Amino acid sequence: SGFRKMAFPSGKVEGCMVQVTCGTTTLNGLWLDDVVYCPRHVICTSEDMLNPNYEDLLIRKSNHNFLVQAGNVQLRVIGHSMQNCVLKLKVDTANPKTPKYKFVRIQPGQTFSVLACYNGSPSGVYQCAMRPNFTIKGSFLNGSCGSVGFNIDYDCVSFCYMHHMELPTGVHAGTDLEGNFYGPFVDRQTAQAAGTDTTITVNVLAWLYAAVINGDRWFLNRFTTTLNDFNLVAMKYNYEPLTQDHVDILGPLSAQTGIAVLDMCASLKELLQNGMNGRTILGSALLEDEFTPFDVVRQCSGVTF
Amino acid sequence: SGFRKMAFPSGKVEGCMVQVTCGTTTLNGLWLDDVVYCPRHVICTSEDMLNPNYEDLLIRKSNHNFLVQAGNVQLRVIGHSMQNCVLKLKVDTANPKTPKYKFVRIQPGQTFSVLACYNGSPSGVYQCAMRPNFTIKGSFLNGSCGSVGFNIDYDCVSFCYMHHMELPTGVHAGTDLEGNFYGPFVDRQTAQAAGTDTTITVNVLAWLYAAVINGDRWFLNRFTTTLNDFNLVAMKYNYEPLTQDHVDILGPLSAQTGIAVLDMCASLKELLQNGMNGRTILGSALLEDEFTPFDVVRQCSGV
Ligand SMILES: *[C@@](O)(CO)[C@H](C[C@@H]1CCNC1=O)NC(=O)[C@H](CC(C)C)NC(=O)c1cc2c(OC)cccc2[nH]1
Ligand SMILES: *[C@@](O)(CO)[C@H](C[C@@H]1CCNC1=O)NC(=O)[C@H](CC(C)C)NC(=O)c1cc2c(OC)cccc2[nH]1
Repeated sequence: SGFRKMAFPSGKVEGCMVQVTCGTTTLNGLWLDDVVYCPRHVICTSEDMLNPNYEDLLIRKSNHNFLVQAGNVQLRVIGHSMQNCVLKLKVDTANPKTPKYKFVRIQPGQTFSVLACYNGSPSGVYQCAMRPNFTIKGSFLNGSCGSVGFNIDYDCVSFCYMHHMELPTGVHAGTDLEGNFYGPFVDRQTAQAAGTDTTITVNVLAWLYAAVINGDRWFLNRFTTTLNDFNLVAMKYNYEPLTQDHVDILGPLSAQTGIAVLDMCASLKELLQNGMNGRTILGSALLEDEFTPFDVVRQCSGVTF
Repeated sequence: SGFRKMAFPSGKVEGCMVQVTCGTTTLNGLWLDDVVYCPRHVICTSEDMLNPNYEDLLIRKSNHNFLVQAGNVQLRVIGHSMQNCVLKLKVDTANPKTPKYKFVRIQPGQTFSVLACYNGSPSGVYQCAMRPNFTIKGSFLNGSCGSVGFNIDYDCVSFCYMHHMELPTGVHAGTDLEGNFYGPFVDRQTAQAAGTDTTITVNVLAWLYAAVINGDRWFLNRFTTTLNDFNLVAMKYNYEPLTQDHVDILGPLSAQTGIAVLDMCASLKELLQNGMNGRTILGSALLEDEFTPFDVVRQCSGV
């Protein structure tokens, strides 16, 4: 028993982290097969990052201008190309520790493990959830760019995040492994503000299913609702609307408890309108929204990779 | 910026996790050099676990009674010994992934990373704290025994915990790598209660400093308190006493924020007496006590 924020075992990703340096600018890169992926602003000087023209700045660079190191061992760069905001550097060595992997673009509310790295050395791992405003409430210091977020199913690692930016509010923004930013942010040295955030409804519902599984079910009422009616009410409380995919991924938890998805939506709707009334759920008076239905099943069922 | 429950990278430990089976009892083992460490109750049947005379059950076991599997390869046990509640299985093959390691016993209030495993396969990693009553609030299911907790310094893994049991209240208990339990627990199949838990005061203060470093200051106040007057109120709320060593350890966080430790103590006193209302600190509605001063320093230095 017990419910904690659980990250994936990071060994498969640790063996792929390297350091990329251009001049004095250094950050982290991801070494898969014979290609190293990293943020493209590594080619920028400190003054360049204010208003960079990555097309013009990359024209002046050659393969021999890139320092890629696995620890202290240099990997000779034999080719370079740019894809959106990520740099792809071909190296002369195929990473023997390359795991079965895939590049995926996650949705808001989806969670992933972040392997915080500095100078190509992994330092920590923790769970993050993509907020509806396309930010993540992470923990990043100087030199953390290049750090990746990932999910692991069976023996396959699904990379979904590469770190780029810290907003003035202390939250963080990045791209997928194809260089496309999550949200409307750009890789420039400017103060960028994110939209107003909302609560991840599908994850709150998953957290309620988790409580029911553990015998905590006072909040179950005899009401039901339509998906459209619930979505309209939920937005009034700064809650995200549910998609068809959200209803589907809640299927297993619904079948395990015998509580239909729309019935639990009606239960959640009551909690939003009348409040919690001095009671708690799973020991907390706050509704938790950073546990996905998979996170609840994976933790309540001990799945392995 | 930002502050999160952060664990060490588990790669160095993943390369040491194996599966140990004896009869129909299966759990996790830790493979270091040519030795496999696992909880000794693996030699017990379901009926043996009720009242096990481990010295008796062990002498009746043979090397071939232990099935050790490392991935898809079976390791041959060429020797077996017992150190307290930890079984030591000597194998004929040395683990090539064995990192630089040490076995240490953690103190209450200290944190460590847990690599939860099932059937010898790593499943998840998270950070725990050794509660003053020598329990931990983890996430363990059936088959989690054998899972270890650890810290990493440079390239050295310091193993400090191996999981054994879950109390009726939902918290968990285990031993160090020498087989000695943390707390007054025994590896028998009985419902066991822990001592009254207290709050790790030095950790709460460090976490309040992390909140100030990240822009949370609503709980601060202009008042100050003496160390003894703070401890009087703290003990009243089942908080652990704050020593001068704790005050010294919080020094770096005090210098970075410019808030004296005894000033933060006055803030915590007000929080304990008045509560938090509906407000939150670092997204939490409760006072967090599982972050050590060094945990805060590592994440908020230079911010
Ligand atoms: C990477 O390590 C850079 O390689 C670094 C990561 C942040 C540093 C501190 N914590 C982090 O997560 N990223 C940056 O410094 C980026 C560089 C961009 C992508 C070119 N810049 C920011 O994150 C940034 C710039 C500014 C700013 O300007 C002016 C004003 C306010 C906030 C801000 N954040
Ligand atoms: C191991 O996986 C067993 O190898 C298991 C880990 C717990 C299982 C559930 N969640 C866990 O962390 N440990 C146990 O099952 C141990 C067995 C040995 C002999 C210590 N037992 C318990 O944890 C346990 C037994 C009892 C009990 O009896 C009667 C009554 C109430 C609680 C309880 N916990």
